[PDB]
Amino acid sequence: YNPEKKEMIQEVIVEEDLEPFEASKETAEQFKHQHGDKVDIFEIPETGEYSVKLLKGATLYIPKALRFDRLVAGQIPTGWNAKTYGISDDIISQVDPITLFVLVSVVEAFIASGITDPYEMYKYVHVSEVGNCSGSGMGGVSALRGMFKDRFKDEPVQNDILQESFINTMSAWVNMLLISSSGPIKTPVGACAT
Amino acid sequence: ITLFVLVSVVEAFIASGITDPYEMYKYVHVSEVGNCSGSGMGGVSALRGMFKDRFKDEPVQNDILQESFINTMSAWVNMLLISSSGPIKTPVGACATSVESVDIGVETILSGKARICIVGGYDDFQEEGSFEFGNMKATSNTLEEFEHGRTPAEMSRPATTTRNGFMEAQGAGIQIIMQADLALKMGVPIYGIVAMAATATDKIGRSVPAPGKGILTTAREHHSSVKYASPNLNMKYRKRQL
Amino acid sequence: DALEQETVYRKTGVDMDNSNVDVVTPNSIFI
Amino acid sequence: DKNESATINEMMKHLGRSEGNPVIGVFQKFLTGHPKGAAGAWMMNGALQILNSGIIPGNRNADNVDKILEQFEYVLYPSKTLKTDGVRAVSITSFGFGQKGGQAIVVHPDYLYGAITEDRYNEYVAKVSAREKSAYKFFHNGMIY
Amino acid sequence: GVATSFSRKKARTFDSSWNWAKQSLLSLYFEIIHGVLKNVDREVVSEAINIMNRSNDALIKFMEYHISNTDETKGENYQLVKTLGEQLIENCKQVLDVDPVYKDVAKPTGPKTAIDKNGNITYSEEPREKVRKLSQYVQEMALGG
Amino acid sequence: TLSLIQSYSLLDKPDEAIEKVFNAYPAAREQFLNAQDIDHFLSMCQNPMQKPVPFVPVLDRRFE
Amino acid sequence: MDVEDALDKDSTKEVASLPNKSTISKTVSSTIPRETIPFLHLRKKTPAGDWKYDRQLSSLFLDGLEKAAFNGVTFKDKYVLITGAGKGSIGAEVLQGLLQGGAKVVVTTSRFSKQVTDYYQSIYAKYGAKGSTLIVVPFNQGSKQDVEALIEFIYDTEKNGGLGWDLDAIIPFAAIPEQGIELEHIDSKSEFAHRIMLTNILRMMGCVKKQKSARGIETRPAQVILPMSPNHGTFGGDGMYSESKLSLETLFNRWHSESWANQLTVCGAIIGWTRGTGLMSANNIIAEGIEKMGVRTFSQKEMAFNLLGLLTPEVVELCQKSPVMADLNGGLQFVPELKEFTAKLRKELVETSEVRKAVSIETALEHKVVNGNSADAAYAQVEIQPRANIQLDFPELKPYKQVKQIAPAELEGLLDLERVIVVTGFAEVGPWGSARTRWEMEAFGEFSLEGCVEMAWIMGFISYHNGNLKGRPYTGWVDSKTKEPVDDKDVKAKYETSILEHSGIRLIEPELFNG
Amino acid sequence: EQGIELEHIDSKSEFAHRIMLTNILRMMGCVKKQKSARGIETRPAQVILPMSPNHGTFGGDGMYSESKLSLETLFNRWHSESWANQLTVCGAIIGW
Repeated sequence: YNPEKKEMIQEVIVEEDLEPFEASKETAEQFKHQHGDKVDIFEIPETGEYSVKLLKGATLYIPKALRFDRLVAGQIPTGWNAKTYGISDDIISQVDPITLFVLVSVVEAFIASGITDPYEMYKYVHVSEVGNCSGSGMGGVSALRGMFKDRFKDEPVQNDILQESFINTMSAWVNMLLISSSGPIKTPVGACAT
Repeated sequence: ITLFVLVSVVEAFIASGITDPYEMYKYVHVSEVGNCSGSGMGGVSALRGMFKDRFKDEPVQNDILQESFINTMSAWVNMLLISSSGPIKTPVGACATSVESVDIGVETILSGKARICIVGGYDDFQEEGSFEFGNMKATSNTLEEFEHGRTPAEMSRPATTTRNGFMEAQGAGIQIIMQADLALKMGVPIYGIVAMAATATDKIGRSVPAPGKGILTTAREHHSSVKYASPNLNMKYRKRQL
Repeated sequence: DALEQETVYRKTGVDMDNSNVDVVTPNSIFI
Repeated sequence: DKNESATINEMMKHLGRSEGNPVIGVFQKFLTGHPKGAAGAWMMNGALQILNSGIIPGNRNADNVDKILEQFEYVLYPSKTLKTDGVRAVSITSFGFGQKGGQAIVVHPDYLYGAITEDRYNEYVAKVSAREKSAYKFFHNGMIY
Repeated sequence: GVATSFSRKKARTFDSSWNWAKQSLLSLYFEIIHGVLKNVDREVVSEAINIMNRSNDALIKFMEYHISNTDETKGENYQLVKTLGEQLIENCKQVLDVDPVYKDVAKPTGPKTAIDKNGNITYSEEPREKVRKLSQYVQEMALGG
Repeated sequence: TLSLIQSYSLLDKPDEAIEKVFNAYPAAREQFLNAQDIDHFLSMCQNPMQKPVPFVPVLDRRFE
Repeated sequence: MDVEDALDKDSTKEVASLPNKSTISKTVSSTIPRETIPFLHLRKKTPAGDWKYDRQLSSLFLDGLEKAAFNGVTFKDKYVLITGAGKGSIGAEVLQGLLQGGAKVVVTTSRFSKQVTDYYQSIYAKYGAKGSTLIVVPFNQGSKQDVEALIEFIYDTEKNGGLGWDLDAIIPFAAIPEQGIELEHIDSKSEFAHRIMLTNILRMMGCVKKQKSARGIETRPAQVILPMSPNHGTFGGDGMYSESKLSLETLFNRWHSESWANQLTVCGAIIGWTRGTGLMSANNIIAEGIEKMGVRTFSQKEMAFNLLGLLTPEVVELCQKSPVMADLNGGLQFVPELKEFTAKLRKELVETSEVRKAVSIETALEHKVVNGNSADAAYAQVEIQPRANIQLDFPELKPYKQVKQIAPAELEGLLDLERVIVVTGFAEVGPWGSARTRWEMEAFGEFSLEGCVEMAWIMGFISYHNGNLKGRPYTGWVDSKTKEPVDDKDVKAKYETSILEHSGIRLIEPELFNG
Repeated sequence: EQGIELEHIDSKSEFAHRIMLTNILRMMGCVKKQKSARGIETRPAQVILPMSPNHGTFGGDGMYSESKLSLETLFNRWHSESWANQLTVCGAIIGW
């Protein structure tokens, strides 16, 4: 994301028939179901790939670039990585980096509390008496880019991206990796006063 | 999504016999009326605005972001009907939102920070939702259901041998909760008593949507020393002590 | 207004299951 | 449905329910689907209406119960609506994505009125009567206009 | 006519008899309580047979709780359901570890074609002479005519 | 069901005619007018094939 | 003795004598008078090749049936295929019995839908004993392929997606009606029915034999209950009904002469008169008249019992020695010229009906003219249509003494009422509209007058109108589209159908979610 | 039909049965209509039915017996239907 260079598309109308391009059987049929009369598809006999003649009157999206005006933000310093704190790669790729913020913050807080092993809490306190009342204003923002935008672009996105969009799941990953509590969980939304 | 809530809120006050919500302030100070309603996703159609509809350079209202926020539904309620200055605790509990909402709503009143609380849950159904529920293979696979000769009405079949995936739905539920004392003075209908409301995490897992047995901790009690009856259960005992 | 209301009143004035006919029985055919 | 049946059973077992008194399970989602957010609230609405009627709606979509669920003694799975003489307390249990357990207990409202006097109750009744007529007017008014 | 209808996947199965026993017992239980089904009815015989067929230990336990915890004093109907109940228990205790049974206990009826004063044709199934139980059916079949 | 006022001649003993209706429908004694029936009551006051109403039912434009 | 019951005076004491086994010393076989043939009887083949009444066989049969009425019959570990067991059929009444005795049964339907699913669901929920199971499959008797696949689907292992069963009984009752089709009018319908009523049944018996011979199962034959007619073309207009039902009698000879005697047995059921449901299904009117010739007609439940009689372990043994023909006909053999006598009993009822009708017509007109429109137009009462009084369903508040019985008395002034949480008001917006509407659908499964009206109002089908409606001042409901007046009576007929389609769980309608 | 028992009943069997029963009925069907058309009520054609006495005594004959037994219905339908004036039945039980 370069705020001087914002990807956006316009709905336009094809004036004159395009030149054919190659695509898989599955892919071609997806075009045909969309455009119907305004596209033709043909088996290329040798390969088994399909030609796509997009025709006059078809609908296209052409990228363009908005010049936006808010160029500055308070940003977590360059080279910050969940790797350096001790989070493993299997966890990073699966999860919205918003959670990575929390996990590090949680661990360091227990260190600031002098609690090295969170299980130490259960020497004094029953499993049902450990709560996580952390919350967000928007939550899994990067997961939503998955859902609404990245799916629409048919880019490869992880199936369970929806669960990372949920606000409470950050608190869950905390309990799912560190805490093992069976105590309460009350996840508030307060956009600014969360 | 808010339209769902507003109607639900009004009809609830009608079910409470409160026609003018200002009537509440005959009995109760402005700072003692809470809204602990919440959602799992919230302004889903606003997000279609943000991520998709902007990207397509379709005309979208500037402030679409504020409708994306979960708490703002509860805000519009207070901004159109209530005029309270009392607490507002908006929970996320994706599926168990409403229960969490009730728990908090109670806890707001047990402090005495509120005397009356608006409570319940709401969520909408949209394009990207169903697809992602589809990709988590959580909803009922309709094509497989048609292959099994099933009809729409019988596609949601809990505790069934042939159960496979849920049926996604839209809508909103609102309840109104009060101090019994206040309820009796106001002469409002009383539908029941909220005895207990609690929430419960589970354990170390590596699967998010997998449900756990955590909530058993509503039923925790010790049993090494159960030979003789406890007087603490006996109302006779408790009464005399009062 | 009464002239308008009077005006507008004058522009109105195979089943192989034996559920229907029980033909396992000799009597159900027509007999 | 396996997990939820299991946890309620273990609650009933640990607390020493009399052998042969199962809790009766209503599955509202069969008719209403999963309003994922509003799940508990509809179940809440349902539970209340069950208390003030003594009526238990069965799961009409339950053609056949999973053989697995036989092992849970203390749980009952109705199909048709059961018209009873009264219901005392209703358990509400919702299970959320990302380990979100929740249980609500809702109790028949007449249990409240026991704890006050004849006078305050008779005072209450007269004002609820006053609510009811006023409420009926405004609703049907607001409906038709 | 000769078109394919059968597929494997459309096959609905029904096996959860253990669950229906409690429900059908519970339905019957409240039907007596509201005075829908009385002593005299043939329904209360036929329904019993189905419950006796579906007898296992759990089903006794279920019946033992709900019958032994009625108050006879509140209504005439509550006395009746206890008396029926206690008896219904004792039967199910014997039929345990015994093969279930096809017994038909339906009133044997004959045809009656009635023509009224206005010449309207009415058909109704009417109780016959001397044949009020399938005991007396088999004799009649044997004795010919 | 069928009417309890078969002919309007039964109204000639009006006290007994009222009681007969409100014994079959006790709810009607303990409930405000439905707004539907309010408007129907006011529309029947304007019925011209009828000696005009000897009271004022409502304050509106038509009060004069 | 004639056994004394407690039935229709005190059914608490005939609930007491259900487990009690009754042992009777004098069998009903000795009750059979000589020179007289019983109504129900078996038949034995003569060297000539015809089927005479046999004393000995029938005796054994009726004894089993006597024992069925008292102690009853078990169907535990009996695997049954049955066809043509639709709603209000003998098949369905037989099905009821099988489940009641704890049989494991595959039922075959034609009109596989929701309504039919729920019906068979209802049956297993009422009659299904311990160890009993019921399977419903959609099925076409007409199709070869369906027959071969179905039999494979029963006998194939659970691990390859089958049942892994082995059938003990086949009841191929499925067939279709042929009315007003004489010899000349025989066509498509006739041949197709015959394919159902003979060929595929043979192929079905074909299929089961092969699948049993495959697994080397030589000692577990399935009993085929053949629906026989005694009236082999005595009636006419039945098309190829008779031909089908007579051709089945070949099985009584092929069982001896072919190599499938160890895998199947034949039990031919000559079915007599069975009265259907309790309405004027065209033949029930004359039943009475037929019984006055010393004939006996059967109820559905009675005929079912008779057919369930053919699955008693005694007659099971007979099938496994000799073919068994079962004359379950109440002596319709012995009434001569059965077609002519039928039509005479129709006539004398129609005649008597017509004369008393035409008299009733004239005595209306010859009373009309005398009294004009003064004692025939002043006889009409005034009927009242109900309208929607939607209630808010506020909790009924009992008097104080009817609260103090419920709560224990010690509770008075015990609780802090500032620390008790109480639900005061609740509502929802759902696929079933408001909390009220949802509840009715949840609990009752059908809307009240109040339900429909509310739903129609919500769904923008009706809206209230006050003022000038086409000149005439109107007060009441109005169709939101046509601006036509509507009354609350009509709402059910006009809208409910449209409401149930576009409410609750249904196909996604793109209008509600922006295309 | 040779060496075709119950299990081996298929295409051949059904087709033969269509020849040996159905079409013969339809043939008797056809002649009735064409005679009733021209108002010929007094000139019946005599149908000589080939009968077998060995109705499945032998086996391996497939749907032979079923065909030959089904023809015996005509001896009852002649009484009970309206084609007695256009056809007559003469069942020939043929020996060796």
